[PDB]
Amino acid sequence: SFKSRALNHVKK
Amino acid sequence: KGMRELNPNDIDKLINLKGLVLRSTPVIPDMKVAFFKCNVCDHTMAVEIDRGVIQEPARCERIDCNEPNSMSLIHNRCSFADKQVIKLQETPDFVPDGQTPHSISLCVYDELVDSCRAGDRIEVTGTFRSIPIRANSRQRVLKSLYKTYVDVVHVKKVDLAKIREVAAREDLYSLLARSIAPSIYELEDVKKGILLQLFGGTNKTFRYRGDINILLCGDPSTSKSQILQYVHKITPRGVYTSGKGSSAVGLTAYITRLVLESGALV
Ligand SMILES: [Zn+2]
Repeated sequence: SFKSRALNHVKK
Repeated sequence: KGMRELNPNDIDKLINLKGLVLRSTPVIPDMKVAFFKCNVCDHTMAVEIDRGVIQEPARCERIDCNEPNSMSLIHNRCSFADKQVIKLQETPDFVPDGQTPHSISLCVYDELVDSCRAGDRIEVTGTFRSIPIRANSRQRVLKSLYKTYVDVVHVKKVDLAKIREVAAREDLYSLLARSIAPSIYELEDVKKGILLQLFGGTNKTFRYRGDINILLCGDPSTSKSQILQYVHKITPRGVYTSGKGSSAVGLTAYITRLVLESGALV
């Protein structure tokens, strides 16, 4: 697995 | 005080200048409040411009987002003041006889934009200012002597009862005709004709127009030149010229550098 982060639009 | 007399003690004082406007820029938008938007969360914040510097937020304001480097500038949602630069030439009244006139660039803002136009002789009251200028745009490095300009805060250039009473007179035609040039000995039908030319006819929509046109001939060494000068002084927006050549003013419209110039007739 690759070190990564989920960036989310619903908190706009 | 003279434009030629300014010196570095003035560099923050409120001064007064007189001179001639050569030209002005179009209005230059000057940013007063930057408008930033977050790329991730679309939150927006306004930042006042301080001393000409954008105080960019390094991280998004919202603590529930707080992403770094994610704010971006939305140029056409910023708030802009109006700036204009005007070039003011030293008036020939003040110059020493053996050298060129100086000039000073002046910055003028908001509703003081377009207070004057090319050819206007004016006064200005303004703070004398100076700022450094760069050696090259890709570097911070500044030249060791500053541009000077004046940052202006004020600018200035350089009835019916009697009308109806006089309009009742019977001798009015002769009275007004003699009054156009009473220094000139009697040529009274010429004076009457030129008065009627000053009044003029009427226009109509459909072209037929209100212009009246007059010519004086006969011997050269006589009052006709003075007569032209007097009507020129009387008329609100007329001109004086002669039939050929151009001492930087000529009769016909003319294409030159590319620009169209309007002649004395126009
Ligand atoms: Zn954000």
